[PDB]
Amino acid sequence: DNIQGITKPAIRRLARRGGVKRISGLIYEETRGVLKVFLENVIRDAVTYTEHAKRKTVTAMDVVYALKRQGRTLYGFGG
Amino acid sequence: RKVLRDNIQGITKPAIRRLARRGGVKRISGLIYEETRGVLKVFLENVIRDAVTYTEHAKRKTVTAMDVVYALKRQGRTLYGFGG
Amino acid sequence: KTRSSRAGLQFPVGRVHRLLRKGNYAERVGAGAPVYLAAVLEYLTAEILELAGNAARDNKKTRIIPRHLQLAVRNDEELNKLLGRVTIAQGGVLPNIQSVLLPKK
Amino acid sequence: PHRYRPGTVALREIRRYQKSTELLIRKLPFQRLVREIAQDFKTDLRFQSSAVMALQEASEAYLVALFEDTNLAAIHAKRVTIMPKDIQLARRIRGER
Amino acid sequence: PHRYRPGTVALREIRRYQKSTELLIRKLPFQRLVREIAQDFKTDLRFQSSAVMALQEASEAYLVALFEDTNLAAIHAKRVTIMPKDIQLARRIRGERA
Amino acid sequence: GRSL
Amino acid sequence: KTRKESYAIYVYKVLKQVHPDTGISSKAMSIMNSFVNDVFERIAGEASRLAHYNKRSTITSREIQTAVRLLLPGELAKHAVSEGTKAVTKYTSAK
DNA sequence: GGGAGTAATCCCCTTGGCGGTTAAAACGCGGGGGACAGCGCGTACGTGCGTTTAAGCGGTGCTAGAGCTGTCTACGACCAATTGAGCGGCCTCGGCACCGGGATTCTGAT
DNA sequence: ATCAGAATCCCGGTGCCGAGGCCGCTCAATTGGTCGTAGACAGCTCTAGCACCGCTTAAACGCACGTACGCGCTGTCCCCCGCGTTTTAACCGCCAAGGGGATTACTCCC
Repeated sequence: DNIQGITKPAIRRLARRGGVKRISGLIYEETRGVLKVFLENVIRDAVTYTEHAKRKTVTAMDVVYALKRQGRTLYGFGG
Repeated sequence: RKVLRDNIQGITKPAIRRLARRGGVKRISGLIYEETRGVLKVFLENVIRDAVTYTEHAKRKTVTAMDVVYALKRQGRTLYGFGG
Repeated sequence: KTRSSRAGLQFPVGRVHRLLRKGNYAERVGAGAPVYLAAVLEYLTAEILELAGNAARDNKKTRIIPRHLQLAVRNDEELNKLLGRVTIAQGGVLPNIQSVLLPKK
Repeated sequence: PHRYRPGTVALREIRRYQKSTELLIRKLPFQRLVREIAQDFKTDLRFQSSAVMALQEASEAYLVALFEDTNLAAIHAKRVTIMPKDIQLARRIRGER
Repeated sequence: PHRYRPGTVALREIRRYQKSTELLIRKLPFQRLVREIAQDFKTDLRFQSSAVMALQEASEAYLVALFEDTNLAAIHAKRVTIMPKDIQLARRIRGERA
Repeated sequence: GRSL
Repeated sequence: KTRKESYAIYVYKVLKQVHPDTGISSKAMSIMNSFVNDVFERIAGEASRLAHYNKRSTITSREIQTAVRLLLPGELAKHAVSEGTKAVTKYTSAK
């Protein structure tokens, strides 16, 4: 599964940026699950805007309007 | 035609306990009481400031239930039945 | 001539007025509304760019980059409260280690 | 005669006040607090009776919800007693200032 | 031989990755994940590269923020080590899990 | 203070 | 090519007031353009509701001023209201 | 009376494959120190109840002001003609990115 | 305390490709005008919010008691870190090609 492409050291680096000094070995499967649930919710919205435009290509603006609807505004991608 | 002070102490210790008990709190350290008063006062300050702003914009002198509902809606803490 | 030059603003009063109309925010838009809103957007722009310019100087840079915008926003109390739900691309995070984690010896 | 041990009626109170929907703060003390706060924002305001009740319903709902999050923080510390650091954690993790 | 004590390099990693702004997940693994998830919603969707980059910025910003709350939840339990219960508490108090 |  | 408008030139004009020797990257410029668009939508969207709640058809500068005091915190609102009031004062004083 | 369904066209961009390299990931290993289970105690929380406070009820008075209706006109929407501000594109060069060298400052063992 | 080792930092040299300036053109700001209705505002009225009294007793308070749980310390076990080695595939420069985003016209429906 492609979720396993979110490798352990990558999750550790995110935790290091998050200021985490010591990481239990169970955190990795938790973080994959949380990320997968997060992406599913945002992509569902972005696909909705894409289908409402009857487009086949999901655009960056479809994602920004998803993230803003999710209450999670992102600056820098033209929205 | 009056000025008010220290009314935050009117939020009694057993009243705070009752709210905590409804919140499922089994046991309450006595430092919670002054902490909860501060938290409540901050919450009320934010809501009332907005409700007064809505009241002043409407040029009213009476703060209405609608001004409170809108002030709460601004927080995402929308309160139902009082109107919309 | 143009309303921005009448208002003493850099920001485009006429374009703000156009956007207020076409956004359908109300059935009509009063002539003072775009002048006031342009002045507010100009102020907030100046407020961030002032702080980001200082953050750039602290990094010896001459060009503001998203690092400096994130530093400017998150180090400023009101701007962090205004942008609390905003994520800035390539911004990073503030340097912050919880004191219990430091190697006390 | 009978004499409860500490924390035995706390469960009875937790049941009673969850089942009871009634407002738990005394109405008139809260009303004076609201007016005291409002007096900073505008002198000689008036409040509709329903407006003060709206504020109290929201305030009790807010505090009850925060005490639930506070209780989780205490349980996470493996404590029964809630403490100010538990409120401060709950507020911080909510992102309140 | 020379050897750093446990946690000495973790602190250097914290300092390093809080200085930098680079995206910490590798792009191709994340992109294949995005396509895998998207394929459940509509067959043969296409993505602008800026859309995948936008999803990555949002995902890393979200996870970094969650780890900060997780770190506080661990420290609150007097622990140094973050654990699933710390993530679950953070998620619960955030209201992401009802 | 603040700008402007 | 299709034409896309943005705030880029005005942010740059303001930048050359606050820090004449400083520049801005196109990514940072994209963020600043996003910021202005977002804050515009908040104030206009609030002022719309303030108009609607008063059953009034017009968004005036008074609707903007209350929306600014509702949205912006602390001193940032106070300064913003000061700049907005000065601008409208100067504008209405123009010939 | 103009929104938008839609059909035909361009060519940007997106997917996809491949070959080199080598940065990053996967794995094993040793052991430091962290998690956490026990236990002890003392302080501070809960339950009791006699005393005190003032919240609540009801009643009554009044007048501030919310709300409603009528009239006017200042204001903003629509319009046509005019203009230059703002855009796309082209180009230039120096700020930033990188290498590499030496300085020095942290780390921890002796 | 002192020292050796690793790491990070500061500094100088090279260079490239992104930011700033300039151009020119086109479409959107704006100028001047008419129109007509939003709302300013003035006047009325009668709701309900504020004030006060005063009686009742629900709730708050304070002081005693004791016991339960906060947390301080300690011991042990095993989980994570650091890092040396092997393996993987991320990256990216290139190239292929064709889907469909976007733009046009045509027209008929609401």
